[PDB]
Amino acid sequence: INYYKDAASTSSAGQSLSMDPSKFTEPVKDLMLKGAPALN
Amino acid sequence: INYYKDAASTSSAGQSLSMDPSKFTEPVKDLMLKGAPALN
Amino acid sequence: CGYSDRVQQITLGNSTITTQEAANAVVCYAEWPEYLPDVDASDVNKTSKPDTSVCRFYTLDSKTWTTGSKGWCWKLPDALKDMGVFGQNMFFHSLGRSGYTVHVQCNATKFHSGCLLVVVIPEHQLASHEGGNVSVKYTFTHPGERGIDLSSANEVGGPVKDVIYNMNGTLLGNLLIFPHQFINLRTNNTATIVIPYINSVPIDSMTRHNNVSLMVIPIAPLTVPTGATPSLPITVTIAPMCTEFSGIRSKSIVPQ
Amino acid sequence: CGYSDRVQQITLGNSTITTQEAANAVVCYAEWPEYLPDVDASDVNKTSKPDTSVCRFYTLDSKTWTTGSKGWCWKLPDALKDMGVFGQNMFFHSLGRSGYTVHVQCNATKFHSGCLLVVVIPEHQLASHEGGNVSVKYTFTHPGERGIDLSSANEVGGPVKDVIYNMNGTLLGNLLIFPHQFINLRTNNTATIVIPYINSVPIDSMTRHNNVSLMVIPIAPLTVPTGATPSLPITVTIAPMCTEFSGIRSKSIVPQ
Amino acid sequence: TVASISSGPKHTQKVPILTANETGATMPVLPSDSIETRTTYMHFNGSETDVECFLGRAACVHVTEIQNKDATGIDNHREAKLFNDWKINLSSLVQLRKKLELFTYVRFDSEYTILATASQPDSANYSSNLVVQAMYVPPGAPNPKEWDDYTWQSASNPSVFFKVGDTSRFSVPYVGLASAYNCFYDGYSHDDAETQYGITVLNHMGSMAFRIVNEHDEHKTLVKIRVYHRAKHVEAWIPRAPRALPYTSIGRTNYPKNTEPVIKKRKGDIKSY
Amino acid sequence: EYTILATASQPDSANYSSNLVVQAMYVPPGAPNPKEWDDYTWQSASNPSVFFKVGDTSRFSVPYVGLASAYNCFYDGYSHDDAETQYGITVLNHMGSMAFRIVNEHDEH
Amino acid sequence: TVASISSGPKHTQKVPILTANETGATMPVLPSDSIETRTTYMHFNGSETDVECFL
Amino acid sequence: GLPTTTLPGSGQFLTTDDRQSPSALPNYEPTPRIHIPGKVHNLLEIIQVDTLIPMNNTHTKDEVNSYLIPLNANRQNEQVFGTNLFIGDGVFKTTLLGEIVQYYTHWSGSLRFSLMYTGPALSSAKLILAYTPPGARGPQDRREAMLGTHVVWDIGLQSTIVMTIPWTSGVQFRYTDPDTYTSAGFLSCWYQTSLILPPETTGQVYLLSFISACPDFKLRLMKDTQTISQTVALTE
Amino acid sequence: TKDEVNSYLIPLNANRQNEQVFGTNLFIGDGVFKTTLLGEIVQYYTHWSGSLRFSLMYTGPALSSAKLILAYTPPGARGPQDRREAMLGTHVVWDIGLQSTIVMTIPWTSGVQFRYTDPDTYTSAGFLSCWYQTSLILPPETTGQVYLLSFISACPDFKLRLMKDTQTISQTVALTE
RNA sequence: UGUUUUUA
RNA sequence: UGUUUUUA
Repeated sequence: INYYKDAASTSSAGQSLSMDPSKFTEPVKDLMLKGAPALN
Repeated sequence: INYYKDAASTSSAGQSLSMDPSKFTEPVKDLMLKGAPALN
Repeated sequence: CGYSDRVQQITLGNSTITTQEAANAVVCYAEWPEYLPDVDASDVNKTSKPDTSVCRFYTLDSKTWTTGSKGWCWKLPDALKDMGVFGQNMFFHSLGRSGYTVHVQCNATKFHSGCLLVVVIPEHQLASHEGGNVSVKYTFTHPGERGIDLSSANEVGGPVKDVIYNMNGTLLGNLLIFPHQFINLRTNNTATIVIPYINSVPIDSMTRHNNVSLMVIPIAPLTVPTGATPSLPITVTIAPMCTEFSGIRSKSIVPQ
Repeated sequence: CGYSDRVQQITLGNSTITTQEAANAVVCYAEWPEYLPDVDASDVNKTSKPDTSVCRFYTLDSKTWTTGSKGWCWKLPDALKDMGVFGQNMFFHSLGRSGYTVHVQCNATKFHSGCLLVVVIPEHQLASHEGGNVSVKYTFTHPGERGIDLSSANEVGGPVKDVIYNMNGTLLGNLLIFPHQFINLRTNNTATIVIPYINSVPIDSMTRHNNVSLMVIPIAPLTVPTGATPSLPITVTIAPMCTEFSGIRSKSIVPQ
Repeated sequence: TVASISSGPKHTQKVPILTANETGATMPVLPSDSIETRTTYMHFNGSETDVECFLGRAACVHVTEIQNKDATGIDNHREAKLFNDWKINLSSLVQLRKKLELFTYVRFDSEYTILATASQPDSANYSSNLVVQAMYVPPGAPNPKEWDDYTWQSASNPSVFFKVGDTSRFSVPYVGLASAYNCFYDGYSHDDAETQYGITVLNHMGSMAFRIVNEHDEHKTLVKIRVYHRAKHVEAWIPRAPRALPYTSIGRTNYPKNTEPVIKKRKGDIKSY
Repeated sequence: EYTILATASQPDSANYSSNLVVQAMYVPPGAPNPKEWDDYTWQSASNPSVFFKVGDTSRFSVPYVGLASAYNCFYDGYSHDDAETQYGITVLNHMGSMAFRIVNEHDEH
Repeated sequence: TVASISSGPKHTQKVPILTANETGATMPVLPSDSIETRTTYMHFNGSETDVECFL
Repeated sequence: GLPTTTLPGSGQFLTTDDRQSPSALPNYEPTPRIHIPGKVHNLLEIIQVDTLIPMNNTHTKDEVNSYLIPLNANRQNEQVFGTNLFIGDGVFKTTLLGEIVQYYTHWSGSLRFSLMYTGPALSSAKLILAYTPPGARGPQDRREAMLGTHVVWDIGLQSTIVMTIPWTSGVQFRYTDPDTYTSAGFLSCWYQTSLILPPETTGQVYLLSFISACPDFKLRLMKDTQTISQTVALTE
Repeated sequence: TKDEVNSYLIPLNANRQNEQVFGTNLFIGDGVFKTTLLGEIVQYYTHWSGSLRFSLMYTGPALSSAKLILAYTPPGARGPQDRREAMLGTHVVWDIGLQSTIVMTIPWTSGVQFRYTDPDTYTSAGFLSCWYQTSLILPPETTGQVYLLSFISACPDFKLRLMKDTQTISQTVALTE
């Protein structure tokens, strides 16, 4: 229950369960599979 | 939930979403359309 | 399908105004004047609606627009207090309510240059020139059909007359927030402003209180062609409409 | 149903031209400007269509119309070679193709007299004044926004400037076969001529070749009222439209 | 909500950019009329420009010094500052006044916040736990004459008691006689040559009297009371030209003689940037 | 979400701990920055303002006030194309200003 | 709730303005009885004159 | 425990706030209710009751004579009485209407003004009761008075006239305390014809004046009266 | 020197080619705009966004003729020093005739979604200028200066937020009646 | 019908 | 058709 009109008044959102480390770990054009030769 | 008997005790009403700038911007008897000659 | 929006006729009672160079009439706040309804009424007395005997065009004594004219101000219903049956009813009744069709007239040649601002200011509370807490006296705020000439000198107990400050400490350029029309001589020779009744009360005393104030202010100064008379007449014609009077009574005595 | 054909607005990009005394716009050969289609294309390179950054009104430095003015000539796209992004693209590309909206402006009072012929001549190949087989030099045929003043003196390697002979050995009266409009001061203050791309090739070099030439020629001489300045400004405003560039490359160096 | 529509080249006999301002109308001309536009959205409601937000936040309206000291051998408790009276007005602090005076008529329920803060400028051993009484004195009710007069009894008058350092907070409905308050009144009380112009009881919110109910200590404690007003359920009519020149008096449109120019003169000509 | 904690100290001779009220006034860019401790500015007719007792605390939320869609922790740029203009420093991060006064009049200490 | 009813000219043998206060009764005579009236509404409940509010 | 934040104005004592409170006598049974006649729910009930106006407000001390409006025989075109209509002041201050009105700041609605003739049955008189709406002075003659709201009163078998003062105001509410802007106007009475007394009767006859509220009457914004005062708290 | 009605009058001069009429920056909470209703309301707020509506009304004789070019210069470039420079930006060529008024909308040209109402360099709105497109031609028997009236209004896409106290009003002493 | 409301 | 949107 929110006691205020403003969205800024609300509490923190907790956790974004949506992770995707790929955008940082694998920012590659061509797909690279673990096990496959990185370059060929 | 209002904790008081009086209407004056209540919080502000927020926003009147109903605007009509026409009463100030176009307080003309005859209708004037954008594009049409203002006078003819 | 042809015709014109510059050619207008207003017929009220036995009076008719025509114009052939009109700019589109202004209806203050897009609200036409109306009789007070029973749901807003406070006074129980049945209102006298005087019809066409008062709801007619009264032409005000003409003003002279010179190169050095600062402007003119009229108070309503004050300006019409000496006008026919309207004035009588105004003085015989305790309470009055009226809308107005203001019609300002200034004709010139196609060689003339100049622009008038015709503006209607509700509750145009004037400022004293003496500053401090000095009051503007009744006589100066109620001039009648003469109105206030802003080019004139100050008077003891009189209002401030610097047109730049709208006689109230606001700037001239901002008067356009009020229902207004320009008489731009190249475009227009007549302004028209239909005023509804504007007040915090449903009906009010017409003698002690002026609901609206008509101001005619030269913005672009009059530039006459070479060899012309450096003057133009400005004629103000006002018609009461949806006029209501209540609480008939002995004629009220006012100052002067 | 009322309105006007004299009141026009042309909006191209961030530029807007208005006129209140327009004569009906001319569209050269009843053909509106269009992008080159694949069935007429020769060059295989995908054309750069620069959109609103170039397809906008560029106003040319005003000319002074006197009683003794013979006329003025501009070459396109030459005249716009120094105009914003259009000029840059013109010099950075091997090939260019563009239509134009020409807008010529000359305002006066109802007391003024005079008539301009505003005419667009495709492949306006100028004649040398030296006669024989003497060539007109690059610098004189590509003046830029300055254009060619026909009232000026001849120059070595320069064109002939007898307006009577259209600078080419044809008579002035016959220029009306070309897409043209008059600025007759009593009727009109603005000419407008929409030019499509006119060439024997689908796209061409914009630097070495001028597709069209704009000529503004006083026919009926300027007669000003008594006591007036014996001059009127003539302002030319040109907007490229359906502009295409191909074969981007190092910036081309031209004479001067 | 669309802010800007998509709009391309225009070659038209409809000239949205040409009008006659002589009509007194402001034509709703858009960028789409003057330029080539792309589609954009507002992402904006205009919540902060609503009059309830514009006029509806707290503002200092009155500040008053009152002293809790021995009342022995004092003939006027109002003038010795044992209690002070405030004729309620929102026209005394200019920042709020200008906001209200953007309009001719305003109808709002009030919400007052009174903050009393003490100071003992002279020798004092302790900070006294004073209780201020704020008493609402509507016109006609007996205005207090002594700091412990029978008036303070407030058998029918609204009254608030609160500790100094702490605050009071109470709502007041719209108390105006008319359907709205007058920020401006082009009239008089009656048809009289010398009667007051502009000033009218149409805006008589009432009065507020402040005392410290505590008896005296040996030390003088000065209590500066600050009244804060917040307008609620605001309705406003007839927008006006904004105030340009400074004020001189409450309820008057008066401005000073020899006042400075408010239009900000340029450095250079009309051509300068 | 701001929390302001005011704590008092009387390092010199004092008989009592004054019950001071601090005013914390939010001064966004353009608004008149206070010049005197009881200036007309503190009126805060439109400015957000908080009054709280010294020793106690204030707590108020503030929405994202940035002009852009996000604050810049880093800005590889300038205010304008000028040889001497400030690098990195930009109003993109101008949260505003906060002015603090004690609304109480003076004591002897 | 109606405050004042609409009422026009009266030429009647019923004289609401004439009574006998000797009876000890206060006759509920209205403006509509003495004058020509227009229709008005109360817009008022009388909440503040209740003894619970008064006392 | 539930996290809370105390608003400003916490611990304030406001004399108007209607809050719940702990009872100091739990499980106490209050005495049963019995029927008592004359139950008052609203002041607007009792304010509708006629009370005598001390219109003859001309005495050195308060007297019964103060309630008696003198009538004189063989007087033509002459004033009987005159008063302003500040109902929280003057002749009205001490009436029930005035007393209740003074407990409030604003008033609206119509007043009910009654005159009762107490002269001989064989006497005759016609009086004109005139209400003068505000904006005009109190009428100085009858011809002036009759231009306003008036009742011509024929004195006969019915002893009492009831002239309603119609709510004649621009602003919806008037101040109970004498204020110029919210002046209610003037009330006057004149000889329409004259007072004719029967033979063998002499001197003055009298009118009784009554004031009451009409059911359209309104009062709001409670306030302390100035009709009572004290310097010292009372003892038994 | 003092506030005058003349301050609202933009002078036009006859027989002037390729010359400036007026010039202003577009800090709407400052300069020429400070005292306008737009400026006054704008100064009650910290941030502004959206398009401005700029109007010119000609007040010269009906038998006079003029073409003016209204030019808006987006930020990043200086105020235009000539017409050829000005016309490269957003501009309206205005033919003065039966319709007395031109309405040039200043399109919202900004990278950041909101600009500061208080003069700030980063959130500069740019420059507005007017030039003689052709010239002012006056009829015979008319002399001297004619005038333009300039108007400013907001377009319906206009935005204001973060309320603040204005610096357009001040006091040293609390007022009395 | 010297008739009073309500609705187009 | 010198036509403006919407969808693949």
